[PDB]
Amino acid sequence: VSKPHGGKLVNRVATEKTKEKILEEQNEFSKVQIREGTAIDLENIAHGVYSPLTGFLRKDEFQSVLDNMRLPNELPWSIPIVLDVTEKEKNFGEGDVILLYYNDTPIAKMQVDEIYTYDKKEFAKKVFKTDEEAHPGVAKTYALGEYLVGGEIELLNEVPNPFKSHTLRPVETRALFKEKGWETIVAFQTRNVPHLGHEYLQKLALTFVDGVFVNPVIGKKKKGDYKDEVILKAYETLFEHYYPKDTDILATVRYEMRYAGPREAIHHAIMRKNFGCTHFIVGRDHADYYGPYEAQEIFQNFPDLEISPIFFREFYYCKKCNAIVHDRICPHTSEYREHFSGTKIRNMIVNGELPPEYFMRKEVYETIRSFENPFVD
Amino acid sequence: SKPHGGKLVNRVATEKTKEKILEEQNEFSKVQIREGTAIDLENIAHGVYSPLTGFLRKDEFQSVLDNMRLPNELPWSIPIVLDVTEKEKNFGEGDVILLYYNDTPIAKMQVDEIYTYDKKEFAKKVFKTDEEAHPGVAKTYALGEYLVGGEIELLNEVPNPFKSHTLRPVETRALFKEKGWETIVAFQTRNVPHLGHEYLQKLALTFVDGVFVNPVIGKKKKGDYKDEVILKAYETLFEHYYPKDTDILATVRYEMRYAGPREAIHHAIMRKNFGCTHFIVGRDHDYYGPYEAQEIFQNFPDLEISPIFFREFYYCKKCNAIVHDRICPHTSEYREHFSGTKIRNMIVNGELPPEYFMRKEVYETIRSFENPFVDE
Ligand SMILES: [Ca+2]
Ligand SMILES: [Ca+2]
Ligand SMILES: [Ca+2]
Ligand SMILES: [Zn+2]
Ligand SMILES: [Zn+2]
Repeated sequence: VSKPHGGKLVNRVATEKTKEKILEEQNEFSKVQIREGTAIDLENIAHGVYSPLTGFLRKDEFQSVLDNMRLPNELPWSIPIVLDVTEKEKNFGEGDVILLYYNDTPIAKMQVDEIYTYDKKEFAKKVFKTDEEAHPGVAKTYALGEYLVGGEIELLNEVPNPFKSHTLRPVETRALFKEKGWETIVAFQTRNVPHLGHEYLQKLALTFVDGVFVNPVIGKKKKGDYKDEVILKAYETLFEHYYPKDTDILATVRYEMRYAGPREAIHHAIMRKNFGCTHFIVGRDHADYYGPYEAQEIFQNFPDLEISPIFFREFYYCKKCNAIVHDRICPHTSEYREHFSGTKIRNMIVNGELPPEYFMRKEVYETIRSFENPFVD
Repeated sequence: SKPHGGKLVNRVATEKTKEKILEEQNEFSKVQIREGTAIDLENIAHGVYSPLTGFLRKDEFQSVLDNMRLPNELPWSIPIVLDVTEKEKNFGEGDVILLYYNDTPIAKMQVDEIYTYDKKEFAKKVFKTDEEAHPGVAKTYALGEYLVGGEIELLNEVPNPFKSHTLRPVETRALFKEKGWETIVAFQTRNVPHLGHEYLQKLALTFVDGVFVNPVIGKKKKGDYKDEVILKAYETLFEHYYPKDTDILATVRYEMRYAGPREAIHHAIMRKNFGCTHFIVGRDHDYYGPYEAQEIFQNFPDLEISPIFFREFYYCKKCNAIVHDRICPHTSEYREHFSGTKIRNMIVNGELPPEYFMRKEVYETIRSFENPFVDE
């Protein structure tokens, strides 16, 4: 079985009685405006996706994840979940109860345990292994406010979720896995439609794992990216036409990527552990500044993670062997070899090209096409 | 990587020894042997049957029957014996005799003992049945009433059209070492490669250094591939689809007994002597179960060659790949199971095998032969 990171699955969803009280006096508490990513962090805290966390890191915890990728008690935790405010936005003090607003929506109530300062260069360097402003995460770290705020939270509202019905929470996914008699579950994280390489990895894992938990991540989109609804419906087509039934589950999680590379891959595994997964597929270049095998290399420092990473050797499609192969068993030259790249396959479709069937399933392509505009913007 | 019994046997007579024995064949009694026995003689003499240096005596014959092991407990499952009738027994114990295939002296033999046997016990213990319809049972009954044990010395081989491909254990071992191979997996066959065969061999290559493909030359039936077709088809396959220094091809001559699981052990022993560390055991290796050939290896933990059993696989015409039921949901019409007999029948009937059954270049190589098949 998979135990929740830290021992118990966290739940911070405020009770209807607690929600009514706080919202009856919104204007008496200090209101702090948060970004959407922080609003998503809050729902991940409240539904146990971030177990054991019950709020935003305090100073001791924050410095510990920076220096060691572990909490003070040595439990693995690699991605700082913090709340920042500028001098002018700090309309509260330690010991105060504050309300975090996304736009005009009260997202959560927070008990301010501690207000502290930090070194943005140290923050940037230890998390992303670089302090170059060109790095997106470094830039977002420098834009942070001067003060971080720690303390336990309680969720009052979620950001509107067009895909609520797919957004199963850890308590539901765990009950579902057991519902299906799965003892081992392998997680596959993605932000793209499935191509044949992704199907190969998932079915490879099925030969020593009971089921696959495909977990599309809902986050900020870039122009040219597949619409989440396209990704969802594409996978539903893939399973119906190519997967045995009761061998896969599709559920979505919301999460704003930090692009901290190998340090973020550990965070990804922790999230999937809490969803109930015992294994986690780690692809190359997970989360320009990080090497392809860096995200696999870091797991050697966490033998106490209690979620088994799965590393796959390099494979490609050969147009002479007519099969997914690897260099050991294929003598064919570069023209015959087709390496899988979701980005290149995505660019074919944007450019009016048909992906060959060794890149994408016929029915998957026709589902993507069934959309007037599959991509954002 | 060590020969069964400890050391590689060699019973090939030196040319000075051979000549002196052939200068006056007059002195020795002549005994006419069947071709299959002549094949057994060259397998003895080139170490394919190590530790055996000749035909088994009584104590060894009975032990193989009862325990599938020699008196010293070394695994040996197939008796290698020489049979003569009362009329053919123009010799006694202690005599030196000459074994002849037609007018060719195949070997010189020192007779240790002449003993009798129970043909029904023989047939039953080896083949698990005494049904005369069983080919091996009938050939056991046609054996002469006397078996003859003793060490042999080979003087000639029956003509071999495939001599150049019939590398002996001492040269295969030197070749495995020359290619830096530490582990070697044997794949025995009597058919052309289809994509299932290639799948298995390349699967093994992911955890062994190289593959030793070993076509077995024996009696043919009407409709069988000619052995030169099989060989040329494999050299076409390797050249077009295998990396260099991952495959070796060599032939061994051997007449099947059809003893099922008991012969699979004997097959693995032969490949051990050739230098292999692993041995692929195909299903149904008539009267025996498909997994029995795999079940028997449990009783031989000391065999020192590792059997390799593979899970069921087939080609799916919707997945467009070799898969297995665990990962494929599609119904029977999309599933193509690999049968060497079905694929061979197609070619005999003038049909083109789909490329998911047989490589394009392999089929073209088979086509290059005007009469690829054996005719009665
Ligand atoms: Ca700042
Ligand atoms: Ca005697
Ligand atoms: Ca008889
Ligand atoms: Zn190839
Ligand atoms: Zn299929």
